Amino acid sequence: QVQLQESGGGLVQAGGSLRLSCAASESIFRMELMEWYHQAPGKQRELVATINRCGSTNYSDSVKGRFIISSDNAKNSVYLQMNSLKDEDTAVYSCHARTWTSYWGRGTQVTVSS
Amino acid sequence: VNNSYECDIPIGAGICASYQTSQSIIAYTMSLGAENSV
Ligand SMILES: *[C@@H]1O[C@H](CO)[C@@H](O)[C@H](O)[C@H]1NC(C)=O
Ligand SMILES: *[C@@H]1O[C@H](CO)[C@@H](O)[C@H](O)[C@H]1NC(C)=O
Repeated sequence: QVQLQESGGGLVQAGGSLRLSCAASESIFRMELMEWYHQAPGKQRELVATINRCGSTNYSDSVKGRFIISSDNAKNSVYLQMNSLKDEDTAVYSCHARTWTSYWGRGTQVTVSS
Repeated sequence: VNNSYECDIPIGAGICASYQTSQSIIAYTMSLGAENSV
């Protein structure tokens, strides 16, 4: 029931790769639209990536070419593969969902060391 | 929402809701109008 639970954050060196595992008990199809948000401490939250039920995908300027979205239709989860991590990715990434009503998860901190 | 506005949609007991730029729909206590003093 916890819904949109996130897992896969923590410490990592610069230029590495990481995987986070926002998963929810609900039907991944009916939810129709899932996003991602990170909030650097003191920095207003910002949208990361988006993907709809149809399949269209959009990323922010600081996102494309580094980490792309993915979601397998076997286990209800959305996959986003961190790659080549840099210092200004240090934030609290959170996955957000919306059926006819809004849904929100606890998010998870991301720390990159250099 | 703590802020008060004019009633857009009436729900009851001094509550009102409207669509604005979290939940797409918000609810708030209705405001009778702008305050004034003479
Ligand atoms: C719903 O779909 C998922 C895969 O997306 C599958 O694992 C699950 O068994 C399906 N449930 C039903 C009731 O069909
Ligand atoms: C603002 O709203 C929160 C919860 O809706 C409430 O706890 C708080 O007292 C409110 N503050 C003011 C100034 O209305």
